[PDB]
Amino acid sequence: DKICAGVASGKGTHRVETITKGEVLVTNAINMTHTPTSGPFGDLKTGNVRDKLCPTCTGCTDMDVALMTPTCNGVIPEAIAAIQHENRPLQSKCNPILHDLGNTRQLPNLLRKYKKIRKSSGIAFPLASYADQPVISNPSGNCRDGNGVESEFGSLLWLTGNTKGAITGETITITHQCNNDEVMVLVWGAWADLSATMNTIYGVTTPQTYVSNFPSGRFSMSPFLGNFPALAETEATTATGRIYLRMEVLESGQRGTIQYQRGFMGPGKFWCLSEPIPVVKGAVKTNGAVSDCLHEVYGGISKPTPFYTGNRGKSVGNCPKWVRKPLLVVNGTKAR
Amino acid sequence: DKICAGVASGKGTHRVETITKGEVLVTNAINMTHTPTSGPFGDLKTGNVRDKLCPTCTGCTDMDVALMTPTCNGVIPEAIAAIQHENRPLQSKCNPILHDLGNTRQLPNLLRKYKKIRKSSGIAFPLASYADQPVISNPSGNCRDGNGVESEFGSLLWLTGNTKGAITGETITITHQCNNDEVMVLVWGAWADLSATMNTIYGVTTPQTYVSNFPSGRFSMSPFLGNFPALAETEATTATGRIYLRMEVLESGQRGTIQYQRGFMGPGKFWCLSEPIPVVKGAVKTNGAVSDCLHEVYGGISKPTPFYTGNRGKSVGNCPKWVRKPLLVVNGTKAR
Amino acid sequence: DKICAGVASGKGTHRVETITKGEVLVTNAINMTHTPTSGPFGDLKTGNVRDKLCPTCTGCTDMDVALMTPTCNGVIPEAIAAIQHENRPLQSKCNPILHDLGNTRQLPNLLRKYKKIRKSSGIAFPLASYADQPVISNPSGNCRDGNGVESEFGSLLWLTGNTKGAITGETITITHQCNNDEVMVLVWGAWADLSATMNTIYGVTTPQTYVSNFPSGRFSMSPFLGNFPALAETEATTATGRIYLRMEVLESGQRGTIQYQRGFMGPGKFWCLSEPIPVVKGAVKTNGAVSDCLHEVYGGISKPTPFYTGNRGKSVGNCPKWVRKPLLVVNGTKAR
Amino acid sequence: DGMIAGWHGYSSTGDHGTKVAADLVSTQKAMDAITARINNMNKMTERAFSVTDSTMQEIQKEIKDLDKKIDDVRADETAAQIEMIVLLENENIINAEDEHVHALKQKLTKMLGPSAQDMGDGCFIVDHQCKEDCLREIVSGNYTPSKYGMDEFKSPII
Amino acid sequence: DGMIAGWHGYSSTGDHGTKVAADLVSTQKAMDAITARINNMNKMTERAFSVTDSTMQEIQKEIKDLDKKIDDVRADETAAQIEMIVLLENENIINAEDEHVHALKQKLTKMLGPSAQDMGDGCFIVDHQCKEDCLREIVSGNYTPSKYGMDEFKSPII
Amino acid sequence: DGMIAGWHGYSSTGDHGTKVAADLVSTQKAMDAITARINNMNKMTERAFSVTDSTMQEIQKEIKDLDKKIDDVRADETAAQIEMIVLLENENIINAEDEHVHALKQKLTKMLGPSAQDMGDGCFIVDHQCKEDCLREIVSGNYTPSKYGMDEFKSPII
Ligand SMILES: *[C@@H]1O[C@H](CO)[C@@H](O[C@@H]2O[C@H](CO)[C@@H](O)[C@H](O)[C@H]2NC(C)=O)[C@H](O)[C@H]1NC(C)=O
Ligand SMILES: *[C@@H]1O[C@H](CO)[C@@H](O[C@@H]2O[C@H](CO)[C@@H](O)[C@H](O)[C@H]2NC(C)=O)[C@H](O)[C@H]1NC(C)=O
Ligand SMILES: *[C@@H]1O[C@H](CO)[C@@H](O[C@@H]2O[C@H](CO)[C@@H](O)[C@H](O)[C@H]2NC(C)=O)[C@H](O)[C@H]1NC(C)=O
Ligand SMILES: *[C@@H]1O[C@H](CO)[C@@H](O[C@@H]2O[C@H](CO)[C@@H](O)[C@H](O)[C@H]2NC(C)=O)[C@H](O)[C@H]1NC(C)=O
Ligand SMILES: *[C@@H]1O[C@H](CO)[C@@H](O[C@@H]2O[C@H](CO)[C@@H](O)[C@H](O)[C@H]2NC(C)=O)[C@H](O)[C@H]1NC(C)=O
Ligand SMILES: *[C@@H]1O[C@H](CO)[C@@H](O[C@@H]2O[C@H](CO)[C@@H](O)[C@H](O)[C@H]2NC(C)=O)[C@H](O)[C@H]1NC(C)=O
Repeated sequence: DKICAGVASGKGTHRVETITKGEVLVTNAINMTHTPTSGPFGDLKTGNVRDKLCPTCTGCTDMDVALMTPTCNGVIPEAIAAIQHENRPLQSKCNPILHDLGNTRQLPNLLRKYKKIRKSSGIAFPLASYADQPVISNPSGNCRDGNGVESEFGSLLWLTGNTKGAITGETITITHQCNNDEVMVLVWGAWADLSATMNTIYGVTTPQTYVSNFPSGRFSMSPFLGNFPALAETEATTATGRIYLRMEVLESGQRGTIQYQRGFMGPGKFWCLSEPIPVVKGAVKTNGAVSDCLHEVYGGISKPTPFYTGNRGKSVGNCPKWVRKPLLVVNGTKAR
Repeated sequence: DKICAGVASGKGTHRVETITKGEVLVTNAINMTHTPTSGPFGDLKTGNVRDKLCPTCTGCTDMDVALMTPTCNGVIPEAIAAIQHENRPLQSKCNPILHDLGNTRQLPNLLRKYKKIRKSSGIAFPLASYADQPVISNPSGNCRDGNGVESEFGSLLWLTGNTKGAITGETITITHQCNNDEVMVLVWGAWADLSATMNTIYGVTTPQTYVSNFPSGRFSMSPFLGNFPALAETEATTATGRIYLRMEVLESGQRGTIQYQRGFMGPGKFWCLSEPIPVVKGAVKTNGAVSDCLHEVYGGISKPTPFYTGNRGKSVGNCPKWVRKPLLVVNGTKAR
Repeated sequence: DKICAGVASGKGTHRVETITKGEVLVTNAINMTHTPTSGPFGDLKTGNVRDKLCPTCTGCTDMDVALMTPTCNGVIPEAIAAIQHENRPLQSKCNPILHDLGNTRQLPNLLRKYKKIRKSSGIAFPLASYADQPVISNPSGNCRDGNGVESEFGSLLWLTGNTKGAITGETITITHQCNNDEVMVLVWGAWADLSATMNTIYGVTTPQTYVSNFPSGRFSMSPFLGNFPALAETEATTATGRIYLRMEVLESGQRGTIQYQRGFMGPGKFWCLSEPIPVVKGAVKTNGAVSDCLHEVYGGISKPTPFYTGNRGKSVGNCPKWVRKPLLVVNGTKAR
Repeated sequence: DGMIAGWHGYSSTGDHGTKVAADLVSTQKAMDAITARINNMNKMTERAFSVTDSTMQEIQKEIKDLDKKIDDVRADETAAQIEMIVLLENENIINAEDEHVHALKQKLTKMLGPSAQDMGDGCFIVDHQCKEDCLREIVSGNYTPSKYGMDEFKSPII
Repeated sequence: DGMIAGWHGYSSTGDHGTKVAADLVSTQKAMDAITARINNMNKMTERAFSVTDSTMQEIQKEIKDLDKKIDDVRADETAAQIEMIVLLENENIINAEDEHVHALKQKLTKMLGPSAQDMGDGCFIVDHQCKEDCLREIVSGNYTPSKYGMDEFKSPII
Repeated sequence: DGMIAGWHGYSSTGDHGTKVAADLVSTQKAMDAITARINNMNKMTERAFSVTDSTMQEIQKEIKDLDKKIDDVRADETAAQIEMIVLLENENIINAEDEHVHALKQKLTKMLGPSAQDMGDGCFIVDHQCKEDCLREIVSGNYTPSKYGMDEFKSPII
């Protein structure tokens, strides 16, 4: 008889592209690509996605948490990823701050990009070290804390001393005060008010000059006195003045200098930020949603195959990689 | 008899490097690399290379088109690539602008990097919304339009109001006003003149303060009054004053703030720029030249092989890739 | 008899990971990874590692060499790599400079990143071209040169003219003055002093405005007069005033503008920097140490294998590449 | 040849028509090799090892553009590498079919004895009827030529 | 062996000296495989898929330097990958020579019948004269041992 | 089979027990191929060709972070590529073992003459005693069947 060894035929079902054989007809193939289906945003199975900076402190926004508002001083959970749900985070508590006239509008979008966000006890530059010796931090009156008691921003000190009148200017140096693997985030600024009010509080009627020099470069402002933008993003119904803020970032071994005239509001406390985490833009989380991957175009998605054919975007977690075309893998014999 | 199967010998002509066989002598090989030969700059077969921003509007430079000069308001063709033929594009029409005292010298080199350059009808910030209510845009007298009639920059409004004298300062907010996939490009500035002339026009004799805050950061200027650089880049023979400009760029969802005292010249119109395109440095196009690829070192080049061995640089189109050494591919049997 | 061809067995000693065979037990294998052992910093066998900018000029720091101090004008050797041993290089000679109130603190860390550091003879902007015609460069008195003779910074000219009193401001344009492949590094600044002293020297009592516009962007300062930081980083025991400096960098074809009022200290000389070299952070070199590679975590290291399994960091020279896991390569038959 | 159950197998064509049996060990081996190849393609989606500080949005456009460029270059190079690896793995999987048939040929070469005629196509001629039982013994590796009256290999003792 | 026309072929060496004929189908197969391999190297010059906003020149030096660094890293990694694919493809092309000769050997193994002596080098000894006509029949696949008085394989019918 | 000295070799098992000899030429070939494969892995650490201006430290954090990101992406992609080349080279080295044994089989196929029985496993039966001297002649390529009273291949002359 005739005894043969070989492989069996069958009908072709898939065509596979090869290096030298062209499109080979095969009896079966595995589809390595899928088209993602949009889902809700949620967690990633492997850990917490930050979403809101302080989810257990109601009545506050992320801008209010980042500014250490008297009533927004809660607990910030650790997260493995975060979602940027606000492109212009807004303030709702305390004295009005002109966040669109500086670089502090994105502060909540800086804190969220790290796994551990820690409030560091202690003033970045102590009150006892200021040139006009008996410096005090004044309560605002538009920052009530819990019981209706006038308070102040945890991160920002409205400073006054023993004298009034124009000065040459004072210089302070702020050094890094976090651990070796932490980045320090400072907030400082200036009080702007009507010239009558600036004279009453500080003894000056003209704009004052503020300068800073940090690794990010030199910053200088001379806030105009009066004709302020309409009051917004505050618990105050009447403010008269406005706060101008500057956000500063220092890493280990770094220093910065702040030259300031009258009206200066100093750092009161600072954030220490540890391990960086991935951040995507998107909607807030759906309560109870869990997925393998957060994509910017698709919300939570699954990874049924290692690759996908759809819209490209950033992604965090156990995500498929983008390819341009469907990819098939031989899982059978070559077709007859 | 003896019947053999095999391959035939021949004389070796090439040696090919292999992973484990060393340099194997073969009877033929394909040279996968070539040395490019410099050619003229031209189009890329697949579409228009922008070169000049407005090739059908004679007598104007790219800076005059970008500033929407009264006589330079032509049609901008779409392009798939562009050539940066000017490192410091110059102005030749209208009132003198101190382009080297700001970031507006490269404006023509920003517009050209996008496929579609569109003039957006409408003032970026309407005249009716300025604080000194009856604001008008004055003709320059050094911007004649066609018939000798005094005119103004399409992108820049020389604004005056109902009063004269020093002011505290005014604040305006400019929002994105293009489509979701377009980037908006603004031009704004300040008029500087002799203190006698600044007093005559605006009621002020000292430098005025201008501030802006856009995603690009904070900008501040206090133009000096008098002792101007020698008159250049203008159709004016006598100007007395000078214009200080700032270029601002906004993407979808972004805002910027402009704080301004007297002498402010406001946005009058803006550019909307759509799909980005590759840009290379090089000479203007040769009339009638067509190539497969525009290289920075070599002008238009062909792609006779997929790889080249020559000077590295940027390239646009159906270009060969740079390799370090000649690469040969076996196209024959092993030599005897 | 039975004559067989094959391979011989032996005991397995290593297991190698494969694409489809799993972990195959083999009789021998080559370990492609090693754990680096920290060594001293030193040279790289192939050439000089710069370390100190001017190793043959004792008594000077790298900041004094970079500032062209009268007694620090030595020879800078060429190097193939450099080590950043100072994160805040300090000055020890000449008039005090407020290096932490500008961008000049890192000047020595810019010069070292190029293979050839050349002092360019000639003033970047000649004295004869200044608006107040008979401009002279004054000796400091706190910059003694060799014999105790009063001198000046080679790179910085303390300029005075024929008049005193407030001025509108002057404008100068500085063009690139190095070769086509060299980058030019300029130093310019302003003298700040007590208002009585600023009046005595320049005829002014208030802060003066300084502006520059280079490819890096716009810079503006208005130095405060008096209340200076404690005297440091100087050979002076009493200085009264302070120097504010700005570092400017130009490449071929580039220009910059410096607008300046009274108190301006002008460019006196400049650096031309040629071929870039790799730079790592680390300790100064050990005298006589030579290694194949300088790593940021490990000092000089050897390359016994092409790959290493340890802490990742930058490296310069004939370095192994970082991998995540031990890698074995088959160097024997498959185990029985 | 095969798919009684399984891609790989043996057949006997003669006076009794064509009978088929399959070798489920070589078939499983081929499926395991294919699975392992897919399992080595699933690692190209896990090439992010380091986590650096991210660049935030709503900053200077040139910085945003460099961050986007880095992500776009990485994504395009990854997609191109994935496409080339898929093409290479499909070529290797197809070539394995011939490697597996060669192994089956050598199994028959030894089991059928010195008198079987090797036709070069992986088919052998034996002077006996081979009806199902013979294919089961071939698949199981228990075929012995002497059971059917066929010559065996000469022993090494002489 | 070959190049009467074509890289691959057959020869007959005996009482009549050496005669040669070539197989242009296997040769064409080899040429097509080489062309396809080159055609898979031509795709690494088209790996730019996304177009991002470009960074303009005449800007801050550090930004210009990062854009330049991205382009230089991409270009160096691409050149290294191209050099390695050329070395790997040359190795695979050379190995194909032995795969093609093996296929020709098996073609002769079947066509020449059970009485041909397989010398292990792809050469067979047959007890007949093979002068040109026999090589044409071998190349065309029409060789029949009985035409020359040689034994064919035993039929499967018994 | 082998390691009298050397990975690759021949053996003779019969009335005299098992004798072994080794082929140091095929063994050296395998060792050289392994060395060359390693020598093509040592080039993946030398892919930096261009030197650009470096980005200095103590600058704007976003710029420093982009420079760090570029270095971290390059390092992660390089490590992943190194791991895949090691896995692929180990697979190719193991497969070469079978390619080398096949070559040894064909050498025996030719040297032992037409009367040797090919058992399919790379073992041949010869009707003579093969005790050490025969293995030396096989390794050296000087084995001649007529020395032992075995048939040689038929000449091409007829
Ligand atoms: C393999 O998967 C891909 C991706 O899911 C399939 O391609 C998509 O098919 C749907 C129809 O079901 C189309 O609407 C999509 O536009 C396709 N995507 C692309 C990128 O073409 C593909 O058809 C699948 N192939 C097989 C054989 O299952
Ligand atoms: C393959 O092509 C390369 C590139 O064109 C050749 O190398 C160049 O040869 C010219 C001489 O004709 C030299 O002037 C160039 O300097 C060479 N370039 C390099 C990078 O070495 C190479 O000689 C060609 N080889 C063959 C066999 O055709
Ligand atoms: C191959 O080399 C690696 C790297 O040196 C070895 O792995 C290290 O082994 C030491 C113990 O000698 C451990 O302390 C290290 O932590 C190991 N490193 C890692 C990344 O695991 C590995 O053991 C060597 N293997 C062989 C077979 O020699
Ligand atoms: C290739 O196809 C085979 C089917 O012929 C797959 O094997 C089957 O897998 C399912 C699980 O999804 C089992 O329930 C069946 O019993 C399997 N069949 C056999 C005959 O084993 C195989 O998994 C496919 N390959 C891959 C990589 O998925
Ligand atoms: C390898 O060399 C062969 C020649 O032996 C090339 O084939 C020739 O190609 C030209 C076109 O350039 C045709 O006109 C000839 O008729 C072809 N010859 C044969 C015998 O077909 C082949 O193209 C080369 N390979 C590559 C990839 O270029
Ligand atoms: C694989 O192992 C062999 C040993 O079996 C290595 O060969 C030896 O190399 C040393 C040098 O280190 C020589 O002194 C010996 O004489 C060599 N032995 C033989 C039999 O040649 C071989 O070098 C190893 N492979 C690699 C790539 O190093």
